[PDB]
Amino acid sequence: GPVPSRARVYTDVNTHRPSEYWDYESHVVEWGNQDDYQLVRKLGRGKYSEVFEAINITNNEKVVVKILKPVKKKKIKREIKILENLRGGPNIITLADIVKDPVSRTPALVFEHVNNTDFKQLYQTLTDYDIRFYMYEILKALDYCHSMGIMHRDVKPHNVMIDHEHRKLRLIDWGLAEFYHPGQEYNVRVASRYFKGPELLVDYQMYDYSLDMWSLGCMLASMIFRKEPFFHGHDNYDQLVRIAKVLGTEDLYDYIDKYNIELDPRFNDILGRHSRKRWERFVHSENQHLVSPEALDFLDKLLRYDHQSRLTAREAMEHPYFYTVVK
Amino acid sequence: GGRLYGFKIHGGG
Ligand SMILES: *Cn1cc(-c2cc(C(=O)O)cc(-c3cn(C*)nn3)c2)nn1
Repeated sequence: GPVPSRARVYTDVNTHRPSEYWDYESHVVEWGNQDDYQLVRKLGRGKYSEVFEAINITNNEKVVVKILKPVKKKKIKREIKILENLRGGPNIITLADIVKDPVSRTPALVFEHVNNTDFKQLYQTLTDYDIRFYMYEILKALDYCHSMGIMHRDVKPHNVMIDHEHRKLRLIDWGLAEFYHPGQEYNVRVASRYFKGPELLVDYQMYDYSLDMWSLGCMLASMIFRKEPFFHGHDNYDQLVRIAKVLGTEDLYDYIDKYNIELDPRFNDILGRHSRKRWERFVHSENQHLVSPEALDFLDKLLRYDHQSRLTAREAMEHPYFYTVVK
Repeated sequence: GGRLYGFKIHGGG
């Protein structure tokens, strides 16, 4: 079978915590008054959520309502529990209330308002200094949620909300988030295709927090090189081929060998043979102002097949890339 | 009935 693995850091946070903390199935939800909130305008839609800009009429404060769908139920408790556990953490979206429609029974989460600005929208104009600043702010959120025994599992530009005039950032959408229990074989059908780590792609189920660090490296690559997305696969299979064409097949097969991974037969004829392409090869006139030898060293330390070899969120925070961020 | 998912629609401060 595959070689076992444990997160290098924050391994036993859930192990030494009482079941009330991580046992979301047992969480009794405290429902608020739905009559306090009124819809202002449509903010977006997903495959299980409808997001709106709203107003609390009791104080006239702006809020964001996320109406949950019945497609994926009993997964509403995991999200609610994770938001309440992370409440107050640096750059973590604030769950302000939980409400339910008395007739349709459809639940809705009421969040603190943040400017409806995704990271994607800003990167096109961000300078080297703001890429470093916001990347550090994302790392504060990831170190916090990992320290609290939680993997986000959906790190992507869409899940980062920024109010640039206040240089204020929030990590949102905790709908795919999960509690880290060392030894757990998790479902690999998580994250978004372009941000899935090699572990998901080879069906290595005993992954951990380091999955989020791969997704973060994917975002950094996209930002410093102006290539959206950085790894553009046509499916989960081709996604690993796209990674292989950059990191190289040698290190992929060393990874599979190390963890005794049973590689799907489809990969034998599509993976092929590819040498490692140096990070500098992605540098050109339009993006050279966003690249530095520190940015490259840092990127190289995130985008690694072996989940155990990637920097932890706290180790990333200490990298020379962040020396220019003046606290 | 002009309520969306139980929420009334706001118009204007
Ligand atoms: C029952 N019901 C109410 C509404 C509705 C629709 C709109 C719209 O713009 O389409 C707007 C409003 C509204 C705006 N304000 C200030 N108060 N109500 C209400 N549709 N069906």
